[PDB]
This record gives sequence, C-alpha cells and structure tokens, in this order.
Amino acid sequence: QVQLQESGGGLVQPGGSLKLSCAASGFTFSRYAMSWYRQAPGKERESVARISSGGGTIYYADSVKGRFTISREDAKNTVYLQMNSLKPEDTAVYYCYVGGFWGQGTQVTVSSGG
Repeated sequence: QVQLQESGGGLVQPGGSLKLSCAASGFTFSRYAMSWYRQAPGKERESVARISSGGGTIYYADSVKGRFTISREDAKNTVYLQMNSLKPEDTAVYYCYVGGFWGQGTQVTVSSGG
C-alpha cells in the first residue's frame, strides 16, 4: 500500500516562501530516489527536483536552480521542497513522485492580488 501524502502548499505573494512535504509509506523509502514535479494550468507536467537515495545526487530544473531546495529525512520517510523567492510562474499543482506512484498534489499559488 504505497502512500504519498503531500502538504505545505498555499497562497503567497511574489517573493514569498513555502516548504512542501511529502510523507511516504508502504515501501522502503531509503532505497529510492524521490522527485517533485509540477503541473501549471494549460501546461504539461514538469520535473522540478530529484534527490537520490542517500541524498548525495540532486537535480533541479534550470528555472528553480538557486531558489528551491530538495531534501529528505529518511528517519521520517519524508521528502521536502523548500521554495523561496517565489514567482507567479511557479504557480502549479506540485506532486511527489517515486517508482510509478504519485501523490495527490498540493496547490501552490503565487499572486500579489492587489
């Protein structure tokens, strides 16, 4: 019973920060690379970040390099995505992913409102 439960999304202004969490269960978490993807309205799903088993090898999409940080805490079976200096084009549903399994998604909206 693989479960990927995400949280930490929200509604923030440009320049803001959020930290997404994906709490995993039902498989041997430490053995697998974990990924974050996003799907923005009217766009196709995009890989955002990936962290290897062991946490040593990390991938970022060029558009989030230097602003986003992916990490994992194997003792909590959780992978995280710290997002900073958020931009409107970062608006999307964000998904946790591993081995053909997807989380349910967490909404991230970046808007000044005004």
